[PDB]
Amino acid sequence: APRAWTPKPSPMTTPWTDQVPVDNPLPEYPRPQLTRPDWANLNGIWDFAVTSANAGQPATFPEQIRVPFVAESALSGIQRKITQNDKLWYKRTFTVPSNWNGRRVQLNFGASDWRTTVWVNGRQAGAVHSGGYDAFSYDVTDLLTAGTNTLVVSVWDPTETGTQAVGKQRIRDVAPHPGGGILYTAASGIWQTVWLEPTAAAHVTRLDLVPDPANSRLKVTVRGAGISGHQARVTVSTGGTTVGTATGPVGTEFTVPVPNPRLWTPEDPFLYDVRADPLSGGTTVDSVGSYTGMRTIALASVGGHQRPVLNGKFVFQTGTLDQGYWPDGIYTAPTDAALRHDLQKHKDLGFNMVRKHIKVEPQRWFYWADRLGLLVWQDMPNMERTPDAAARTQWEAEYDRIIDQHRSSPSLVLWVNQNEGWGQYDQARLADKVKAYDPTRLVDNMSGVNCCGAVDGGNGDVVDHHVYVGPGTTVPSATRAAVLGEFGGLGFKVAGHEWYPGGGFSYEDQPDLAHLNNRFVGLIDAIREVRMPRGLSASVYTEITDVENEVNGLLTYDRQVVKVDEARVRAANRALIDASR
Ligand SMILES: OC[C@@H](O)[C@@H]1NC[C@H](O)[C@H]1O
Ligand SMILES: [Mg+2]
Repeated sequence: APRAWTPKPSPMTTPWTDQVPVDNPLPEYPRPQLTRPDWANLNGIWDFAVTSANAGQPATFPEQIRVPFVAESALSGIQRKITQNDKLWYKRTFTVPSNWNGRRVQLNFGASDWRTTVWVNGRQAGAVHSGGYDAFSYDVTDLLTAGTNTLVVSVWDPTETGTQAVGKQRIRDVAPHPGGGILYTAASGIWQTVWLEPTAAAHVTRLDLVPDPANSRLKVTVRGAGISGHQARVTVSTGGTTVGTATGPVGTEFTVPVPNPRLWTPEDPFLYDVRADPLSGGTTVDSVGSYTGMRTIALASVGGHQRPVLNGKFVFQTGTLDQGYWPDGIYTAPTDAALRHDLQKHKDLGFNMVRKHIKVEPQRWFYWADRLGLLVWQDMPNMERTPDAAARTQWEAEYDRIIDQHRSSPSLVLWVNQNEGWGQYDQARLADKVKAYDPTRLVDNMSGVNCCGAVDGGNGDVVDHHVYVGPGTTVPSATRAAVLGEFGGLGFKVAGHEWYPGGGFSYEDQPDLAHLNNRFVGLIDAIREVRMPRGLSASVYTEITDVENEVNGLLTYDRQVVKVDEARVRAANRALIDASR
């Protein structure tokens, strides 16, 4: 028997640290934009081991871990530093619901950092998966028994010693300490829900729902496994009202009417239900639920300046930098309420945008931005240094998968390919590649071309400066809108709510909360009165929460304290948005 699972005191307590279930944490459906009623959540207490990197499966698993929290986190019950010379081993038993008899069974991982190998009942389930930010799945039907099944997963993660996408993760001793700067605790292992679902053999794996409200229609591509010879019926509805339906070919775009569309905006994030049914004749072979928000994003020349236009109209995108870090969970928010809290706070403070910083969150995060009405800018997580040929192939493969996994999100409107030159290469080529791969989103070739040795490819849709404290003097070009991809960074150490007392740093330390509030609102007023009329179209305020010793959140790292006067910040942001309109 392994050492029984043991909770670990968290470095800071969030409102939800003590709210995490033991046996079924993160219970919510993990893929809310492609749904079926039948599923089973495999989160909870697994047996666990740490071996050397090249070890095979251990004969004994001596410990237990709480999936899906990384080994570095307190919530995992392990809370240990994991190096490139280590490998994580997970094992649990599971039963298949008997009502799934006669269906295929898919085993789904939302994410696992970095290189994951999976065995079901001793048999490798499929190819090793490399990449810490993209979901992956195996068809495990043929490997199952009617009895107790065993699932074993190995996960190797070299963090920054590897050539792979890592973002802010660095190999760090886990106990709070000073002097880590803007890089934080690493995240190794399974960090998003693991689950099972039954499917017909021929089944939908992906929906690409592309709003075309100007043409009162939804562009749909139904994709999947074994269905390429079929038609598909796609229906758009709201409540009990059918809005439109069409039958078209699987794997090729076709349109479904959406007459008199109600548009998705941050102010009114209206969502329509969507159902997709691959058909043989009139026989439904599979059926998935989904949704869409009817919105477009593009560039246009407005009042003499290139501007990003939402549904054909310019609105200023006033956002925060959001790094997705948790003191208790590291990469994984302790509960769904915790995950969405950070986005709710954006809304409370009058922001209409979020830049998710060199991290891709789970699908439920995109669902929350979709529902709450925030524009999303998505960074591709960077590599730690210049890639060699294999590293480039791998990074591009990851990015392709991340793009393909988010095509239907209304919130997502912009891709940030690279950040401040980190691991930079092929700046112009990657901008064109991403735009061609997802032309209904904006593309940012490089964030912070004004600084840091970052090379501007010269293309993509935006010229993106990082200016601290800011807001600087970025102006659009004839071809590109001007954005402030980072600014602000105002620090304040809140006693009782410091990850490491006295450890905090920022781009400008404030002596008290009155100073922080005045200085913050002065930045937003500057943008409203001077920079936006001169061509600035978006700004990203660093940052939504403190992270480790970077104490420039609007919120403390534990989410316990809102440092700013919410009514004042909301009023400044709303004034900016209103003025832009
Ligand atoms: O750590 C957050 C922010 O202050 C950092 N500014 C420079 C980098 O682009 C960002 O990571
Ligand atoms: Mg990692």
